[PDB]
Amino acid sequence: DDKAACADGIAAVKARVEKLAPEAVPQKLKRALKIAEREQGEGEFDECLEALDDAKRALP
Amino acid sequence: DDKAACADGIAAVKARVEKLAPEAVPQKLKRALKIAEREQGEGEFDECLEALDDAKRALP
Ligand SMILES: [La+3]
Repeated sequence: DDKAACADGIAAVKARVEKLAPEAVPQKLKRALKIAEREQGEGEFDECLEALDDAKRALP
Repeated sequence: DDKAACADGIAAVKARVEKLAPEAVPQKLKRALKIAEREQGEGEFDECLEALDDAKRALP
């Protein structure tokens, strides 16, 4: 289910970032996380999944 | 261009509604117009076009 994968995917990325130094978290990673959350909040769970890919591609 | 069609499509729907009595404009027509404008504002011009179809399907 896209809704389940979106909620789990957001959790997974946040779990990975919480292990980074807060001053080392790139701005484009935050921005992709917030776009995923926006699309989640709009019920476009497929677009949330696409923004999570950009968030993952932005992890150090 | 989806961006051009989205901006023109919003204009066309508003032009058609401005000829309705304001108390006769259905709520789901306003709601579809605002979703199209939201998606336009997000740069998702293809989704704006899809919401315009729902707006057109909601005209009396
Ligand atoms: La959206």
